[PDB]
Amino acid sequence: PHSHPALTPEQKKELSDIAHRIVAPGKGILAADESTGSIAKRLQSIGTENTEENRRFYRQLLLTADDRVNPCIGGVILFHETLYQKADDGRPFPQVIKSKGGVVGIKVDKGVVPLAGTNGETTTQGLDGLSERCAQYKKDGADFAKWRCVLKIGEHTPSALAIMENANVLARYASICQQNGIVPIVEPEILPDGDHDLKRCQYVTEKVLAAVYKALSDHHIYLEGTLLKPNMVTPGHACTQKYSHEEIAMATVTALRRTVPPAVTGVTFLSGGQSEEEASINLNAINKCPLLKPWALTFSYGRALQASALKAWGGKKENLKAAQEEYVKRALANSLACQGKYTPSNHAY
Amino acid sequence: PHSHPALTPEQKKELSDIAHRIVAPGKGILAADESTGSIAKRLQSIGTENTEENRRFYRQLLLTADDRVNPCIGGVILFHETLYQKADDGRPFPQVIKSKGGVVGIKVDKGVVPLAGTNGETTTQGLDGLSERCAQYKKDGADFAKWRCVLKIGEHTPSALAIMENANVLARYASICQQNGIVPIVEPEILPDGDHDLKRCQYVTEKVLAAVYKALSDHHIYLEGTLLKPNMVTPGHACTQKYSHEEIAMATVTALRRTVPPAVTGVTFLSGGQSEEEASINLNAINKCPLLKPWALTFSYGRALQASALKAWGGKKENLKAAQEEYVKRALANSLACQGKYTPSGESLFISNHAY
Amino acid sequence: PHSHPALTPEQKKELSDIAHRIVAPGKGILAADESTGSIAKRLQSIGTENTEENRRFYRQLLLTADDRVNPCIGGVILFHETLYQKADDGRPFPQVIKSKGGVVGIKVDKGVVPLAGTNGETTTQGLDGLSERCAQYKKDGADFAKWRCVLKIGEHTPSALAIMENANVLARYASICQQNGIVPIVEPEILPDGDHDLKRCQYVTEKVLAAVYKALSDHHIYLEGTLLKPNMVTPGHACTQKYSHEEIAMATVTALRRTVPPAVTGVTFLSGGQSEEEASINLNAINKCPLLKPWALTFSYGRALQASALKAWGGKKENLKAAQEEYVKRALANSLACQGKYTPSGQASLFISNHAY
Amino acid sequence: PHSHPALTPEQKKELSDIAHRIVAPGKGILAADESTGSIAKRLQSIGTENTEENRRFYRQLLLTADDRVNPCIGGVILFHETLYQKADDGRPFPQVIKSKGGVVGIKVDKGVVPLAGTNGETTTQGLDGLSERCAQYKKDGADFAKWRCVLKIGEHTPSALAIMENANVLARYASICQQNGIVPIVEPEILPDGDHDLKRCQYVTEKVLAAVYKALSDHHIYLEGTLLKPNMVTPGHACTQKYSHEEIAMATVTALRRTVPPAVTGVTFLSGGQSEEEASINLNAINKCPLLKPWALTFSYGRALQASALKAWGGKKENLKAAQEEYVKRALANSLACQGKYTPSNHAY
Amino acid sequence: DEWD
Amino acid sequence: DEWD
Amino acid sequence: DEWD
Amino acid sequence: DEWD
Repeated sequence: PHSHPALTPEQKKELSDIAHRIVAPGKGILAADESTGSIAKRLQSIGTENTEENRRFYRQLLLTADDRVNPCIGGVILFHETLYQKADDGRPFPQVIKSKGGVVGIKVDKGVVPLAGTNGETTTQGLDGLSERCAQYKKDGADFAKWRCVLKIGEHTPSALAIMENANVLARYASICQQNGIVPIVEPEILPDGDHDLKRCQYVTEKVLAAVYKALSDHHIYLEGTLLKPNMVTPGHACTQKYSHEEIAMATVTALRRTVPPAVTGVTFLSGGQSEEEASINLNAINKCPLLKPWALTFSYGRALQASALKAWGGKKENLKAAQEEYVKRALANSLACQGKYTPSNHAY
Repeated sequence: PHSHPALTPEQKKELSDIAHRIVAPGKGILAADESTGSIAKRLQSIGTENTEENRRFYRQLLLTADDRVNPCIGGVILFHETLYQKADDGRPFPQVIKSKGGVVGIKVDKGVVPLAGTNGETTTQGLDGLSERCAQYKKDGADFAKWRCVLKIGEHTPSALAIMENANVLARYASICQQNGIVPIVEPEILPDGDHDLKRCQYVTEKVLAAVYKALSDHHIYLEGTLLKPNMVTPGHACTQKYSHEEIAMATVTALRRTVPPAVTGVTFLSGGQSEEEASINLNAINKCPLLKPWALTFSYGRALQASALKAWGGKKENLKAAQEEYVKRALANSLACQGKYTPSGESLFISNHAY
Repeated sequence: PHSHPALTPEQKKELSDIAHRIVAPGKGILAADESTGSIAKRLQSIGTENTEENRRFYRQLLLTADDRVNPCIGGVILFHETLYQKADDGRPFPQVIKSKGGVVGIKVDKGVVPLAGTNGETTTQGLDGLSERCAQYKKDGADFAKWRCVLKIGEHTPSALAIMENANVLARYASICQQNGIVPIVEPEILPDGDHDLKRCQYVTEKVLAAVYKALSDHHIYLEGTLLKPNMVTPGHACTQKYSHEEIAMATVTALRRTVPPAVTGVTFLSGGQSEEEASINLNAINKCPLLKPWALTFSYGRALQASALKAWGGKKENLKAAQEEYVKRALANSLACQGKYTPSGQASLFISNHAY
Repeated sequence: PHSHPALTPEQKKELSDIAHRIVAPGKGILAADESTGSIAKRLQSIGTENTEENRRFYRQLLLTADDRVNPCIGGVILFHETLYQKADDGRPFPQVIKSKGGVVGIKVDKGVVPLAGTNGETTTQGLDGLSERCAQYKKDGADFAKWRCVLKIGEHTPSALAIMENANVLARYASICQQNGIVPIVEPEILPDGDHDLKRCQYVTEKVLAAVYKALSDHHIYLEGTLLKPNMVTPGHACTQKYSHEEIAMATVTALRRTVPPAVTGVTFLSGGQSEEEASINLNAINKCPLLKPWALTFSYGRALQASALKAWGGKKENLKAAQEEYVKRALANSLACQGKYTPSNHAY
Repeated sequence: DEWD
Repeated sequence: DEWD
Repeated sequence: DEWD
Repeated sequence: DEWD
């Protein structure tokens, strides 16, 4: 029952300013923090050898797209390696991002690990020596971070243990980040895997988010200095019932309204396995939902911003301009979507 | 991890609509639910014998104030006895309230009880047979209820046990209410007693509300069909530091923004020991605070709406009109305050050198 | 992190002495606290009118049984009504019980209530004005109380909410009783309903008791001044798997060893739907289980102690002596069983048959 | 509400057998797992320089004491370095330990880290990659592990956050260990620092242990395959009131009886700042306490077994025998104490 | 009921 | 009381 | 993986 | 540390 200030007024202001800059009107996040194994699968899909130079070139391709993306991208999440790479002009990628008005983010978790006694459930690791890592990353240009927890909907999942443990680990990661001036993006992703419907996803999302925010409170987290990266509320991938975008928006906004304190600066949605267009249409629908939304509702898209770009590139440097063009189109689309001003360009029976 | 719908869409709409009606723009709540034990002190203070006749006349006086209070009063909380009394014209009190556009509320808790092993802390009782009670109350005209939990800021309070138990009991109470078409007003009051500063109160309030909303979630409570009746965030009564109403407002709204989900339909502040004027000025400042407030911020005042009216009446039948006038003036003042449109023309012993 | 002694040394001693007397070696509890509703079914089964006098005579029959039962009964649980009735000898039932060396108990809960948003789960009510009631029951001769929570094993039950809520209410009740010198018997009964196997019951029992003891700790409960009344660990009633008594005992003692602090003075098992003989055999096997049991493991039976007596009585005044002796025999059997010395000389199922398939 | 066995009957048997062997009657644990930062302070107190050779020699000194320790030592906890060192005869230390009848243990935590928003409280790190590490340690001869959490008694501590967070991390650690055939020693050490009295320590100890066992339950831990290493219940170091050994024993045994399930195989007490003789006398008093104790009550001493040996050695090889003698004597004394068979050996007004 |  |  |  |  006694207050022991985790942060000073000055530290809070810094975190708040950073959080607000990332989700400023019309702006979203480019998630380019694919792991070594993940990015390997990406390059592999386009028959491109997974070498460091190809990874650097691809990242540069996205990070150096023309200024049209500037008003669209408030932040860019990078993986360790990329944080220390440079563009062809010798500038460190973090510098490249800031020059274009973006805030630099860094993924700090170390992947999921199995939880014994559960039905294939996991928690996430990466807390060891995280404080020292954040301090270094801060020095090297990063102002925010990312930590991904994964929950699954099934007969007995997510279990009480899985919900409590992931929420607690997110709170720990968030606490350490704020101590080093880094805005933590809390990501309690509930996978769309399974045949559950919209209602089940909404129910689970509500339970997970309530646990997350109680844990953040127990750990003295400064919400104004955080961002939430949740799954949109949707039916399971195997669900036979097809819902409207208005329904997905309503279910998503309702779940957030019942669990996310207004103090949270912004919600940067993940798109899971949604197509580029689908991710934009739903985000747009979410922003046009008639309910009161006290936080910015924008994006933190990886595949939803890169899919066509990676395809246009194909590994050929001659396709650089074409590839970046695909990326820009999606940034603009999603920039309009987070403002609710996006309109995409009998056999259905 | 599986959903077992506590409420149907029909039940939800009913609860949400009732909740919205109570705190509609410019409207607040008159808390006239003083238990027979409390109302006794009230009548005593004005040298009036505590008889059911006097308790009825007094309640009648408040409920029948002219139509000027209509757009100010969205809800009226009553005690069991009063719910079944009638005005002079024979009309049941709840009917009097309804004809003026107000929602009828009923207190259902049965007072605080001591928590063994704590430093004078308590929890609240009243769950026994509450479902049957709510069904009867709903049937007899009530649409919302009130339940008060009390927490205190001190050297080791509120303790983990006190926070967890009161939060849990509030959640049990709310669940049973929603099952019977009654909108529960969740009141986790943190007393202002003590010399702690504004920051301490804000901290405890944030911790308490966080536990309250986690508990409501665990018990499957429909937030759109509830209201919160918290204490404003203020320094303790014996605090030596001076603060402006703007600071009190910033601390209150900040605490709320950090814990109360946007889905909660409204916040009906209790005023504690604040003077009628003070309670109005603070609520006004709260509604003028620059921060975004996704919920209605109004009042649920007892003493802050009745103080002057009680004295003006003084048990005299002929003082009916003058007494009602005092209540009306506070009704209008707070109706303006809950919209941030109150601007009047204008005792700090614990700030003086005597507190050193 | 700061202590605020809920009880003084004198209060703890009082509570601990009471709890120990109830479960002293060879002693158990007679549960005769059936509500006017439950007892109705009892009297009805023997074609006996459900009158206040008949309920009084029946309870008299049990409570005034031959003194040979004295060594077997450490405590008797009564229902409110019975607490204030008198035997034919003129003395109030509480005094009768005490004269026979038994401690008087009183059921104080007010039944189960549904938990909204769950698959038919419940919690229990009865906390309102409980302190005042306990203070009065104390003055009227009661030294311990009984509060029953019910949990069910099913597809999604018991749920996190049901486990947490029931554990919390048990702790609140326990706290109030100890403040009034009443030893609280904590009863987190997990119903045997269902077709779940032994392992499922053991698992659930383990999670439930863990929640119970965490809650008791959170509410500053004095364990030495309490008793636990759990379900024995058994397969569901519709389980198609056959188990030996030794397996039930092993599962039961294992679950208890993993969750019940050694400080708890005693465990007084409920027998659910077990037959009189079955409840005694299992209690005996539990006490013979080759594992260390730091607490007394005895009984708190109603039906398992009254079945034959109720039947032998049949509402006939002439059958009094014969009836009482039936109860006396089950009491003697369980007195031995709670000491692991019940092994009758001689040789030593619908859901097991092919019909359950 | 549905069981998903974290361990098979065979796995549980292995864990249970190991736990029982460690705390077999008359046996305790030698804690020689001082971190390099700590072992450096030790060598410093005897004018000896902190070199790998001096560290190896000192550990060799302890592990190769005469066969009289064999029946006193059921287990030896080693620091990562030592686990891979060899005796002058070329035998790896774990091999030396096992041939003398001891089980080899390994400290796997990575130290304490501060909890933001608290009054100097901490939690412990070391979960990252802990599963792979345990698998390796198991392979290299270790059968049990140690992880130390630290809580402090003060005006507002241990706080709710500290108690919950520490209990939870111990549960994660225990879970990962049992998955790799390693018996976890759960150490929720409440520091003796402060001027609190016996009653306060007993109160805090009871609340802490209740939290620890609830957490172990939530995380599906197999208690029979675990050991608890708690602080004895004593007044704070700055407390002016001196208590008898009988009071320390009664308070300690009472706290344990009210919180530790009998299924727990054993309690291996840490001795904190107690002198060698003091630690032995209290351990003896605890075993003599006239209350039922369903678990082995023994030792897991570092300083209380090494103090005199370290001093006698003084970094001089010429004192090998004399040093080992001091250790053996404390080993013998505590073997008797963990059985309640020990005996100690005007101006006090 | 506690009998059945 | 809630008044004082 | 966050793509598929 | 754990010694002193």
